Amino acid sequence: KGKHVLVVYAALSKQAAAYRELSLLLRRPPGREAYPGDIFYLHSRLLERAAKLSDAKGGGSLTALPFVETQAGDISAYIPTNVISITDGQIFLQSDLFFSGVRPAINAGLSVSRVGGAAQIKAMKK
Amino acid sequence: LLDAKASEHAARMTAMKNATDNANELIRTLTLSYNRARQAAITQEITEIVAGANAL
Amino acid sequence: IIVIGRVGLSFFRKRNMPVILDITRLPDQPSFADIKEIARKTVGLFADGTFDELYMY
Repeated sequence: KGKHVLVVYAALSKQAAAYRELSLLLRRPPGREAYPGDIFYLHSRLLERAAKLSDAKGGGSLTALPFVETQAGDISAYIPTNVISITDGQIFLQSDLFFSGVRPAINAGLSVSRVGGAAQIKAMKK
Repeated sequence: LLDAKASEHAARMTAMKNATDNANELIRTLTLSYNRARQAAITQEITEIVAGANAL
Repeated sequence: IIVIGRVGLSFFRKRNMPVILDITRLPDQPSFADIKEIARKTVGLFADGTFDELYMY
């Protein structure tokens, strides 16, 4: 309708685990890490509806900020690789930085953004 | 000067000997962990394959 | 202070001490001929008209 919407997915690993539960119950053949075949399709369907509509459609928008909970800072895990294979960019938080009192425990080193520059006011950009 | 130079060479002797010994000690444990990891990976892969085959 | 070897000299440099004579580069097999220049400096300056006590470490 031309409004502006923001969406925050609090966990996604929980949803992936629930889908695996349901698939194994329905006696579907499993794959990697006992996960069903189409977990990538699940998350692509999830995260591909976030788009900036053109003016011809009404100028709406829908931004999303999914979260992922990692175990002992594992980045190469199956579900994290799957999701960061879909999103435009990742922002990292670090346990040692959080424990040192640094909130937010931002990590500028690994965190990337694919639309940097175009998403800032001119003053901050300069 | 000559005493200092001889003592420097002796210090380098001892330091490098200790370095090599520590390197070998690290190597043995690294190889052990590598073997355990390889065995775990292959056994888990085989279990996954056989379970996927039996599921049908 | 008089130091040979800047690698160890840097400690007293950070300890803001004055360096009088410094020797950094020399062969691994130095000779009396090689040390003769530094010895000549050590008897020219540091001489008894300028300096009376030393402690070598």
